[PDB]
Amino acid sequence: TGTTIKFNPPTGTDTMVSTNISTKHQCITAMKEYESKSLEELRLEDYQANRK
Amino acid sequence: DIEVTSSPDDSIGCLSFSPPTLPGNFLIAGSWANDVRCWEVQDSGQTIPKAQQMHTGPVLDVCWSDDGSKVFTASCDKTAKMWDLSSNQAIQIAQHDAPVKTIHWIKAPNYSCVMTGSWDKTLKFWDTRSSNPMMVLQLPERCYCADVIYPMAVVATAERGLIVYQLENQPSEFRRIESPLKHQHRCVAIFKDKQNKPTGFALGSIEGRVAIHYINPPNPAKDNFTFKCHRSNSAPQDIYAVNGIAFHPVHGTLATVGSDGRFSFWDKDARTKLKTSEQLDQPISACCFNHNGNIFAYASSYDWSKGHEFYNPQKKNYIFLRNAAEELKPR
Amino acid sequence: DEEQPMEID
Repeated sequence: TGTTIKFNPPTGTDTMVSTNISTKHQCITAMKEYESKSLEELRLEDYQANRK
Repeated sequence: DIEVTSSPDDSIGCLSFSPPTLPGNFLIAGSWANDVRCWEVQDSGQTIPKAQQMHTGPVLDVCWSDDGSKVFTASCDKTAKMWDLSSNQAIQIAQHDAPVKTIHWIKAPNYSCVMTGSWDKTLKFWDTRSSNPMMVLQLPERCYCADVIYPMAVVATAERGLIVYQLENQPSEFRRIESPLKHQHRCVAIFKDKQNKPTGFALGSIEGRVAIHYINPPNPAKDNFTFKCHRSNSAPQDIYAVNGIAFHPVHGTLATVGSDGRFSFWDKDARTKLKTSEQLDQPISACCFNHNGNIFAYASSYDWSKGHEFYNPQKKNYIFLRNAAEELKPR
Repeated sequence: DEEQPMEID
């Protein structure tokens, strides 16, 4: 409940057009711990807990 | 780009211009300071703060009534209000069991109502005068985004839900669609055909990816496609989230705003990237067009994309207006 | 800037 766990951009792989590249994902809900809630949901919880 | 005078004090989440039935142009904005604000936009770009109303929770979506006399609000206080503008009175017309994420006005040839999509996994319809919802529809998850163009409505939910509704006579489900994106749904917008009839929609995820989906294309394997966007780049490519998507009302082309602080214009028929802007000091949260497409508005605010550690309560929240409809003209 | 073709999958 809330963004209590620190942000860590998950890593991945992909191609681009024609080569192979690596990727960092700059969204907190892309991590496993926040994959079940949205950005507005996490933000709303940090507000009600006075964690601004 | 030109700023809007007296912008809200916190992050903006929604924008909405006035209908054509009103003379001139007017802009509505909702912020995480639980406030709703209005600006009269002059032809020269000068913006005049006209009125303001407040919720007890952050406002997540706003829209206008068809005749231009009302403005509807959706807040995290599980309610939704109707705001008569000539009298400057805002009363409650909607109630939910969870924050309200989407709000839309439905002008049918046989009824007219307000639709509310909330995180309580439901979808209610209000007649703006009775405390009971005239119809309640069930969603399999929390509501994340929606859009309404008669006779078609599209709603995206959590767990990558995707449902299309028919609106003739009364709203009901048309089809549940397997999502063409494999990440969290975020924003959606409906586009029309050459005969001005709704035909498909554009879906955006948090993975810098936007999907184009037609309802009944002749060859869906080649007609429906997905394209990358809002990714800043031998070296790793940063993937940012799509926070908003809207179509130009005259040229049929689309714009997109993302957590990368940039906004891009796209053509889905020719499948080409028209423009990409500079990197703003903070992500772009919302955007919309005016009634004739000559004004493109976009708000620069924090989106909680990197968590609470990256929220700076003193960075100024800006709303920008761009008088460029020809950057979206196809060739 | 100038027109570019879409990066489509």
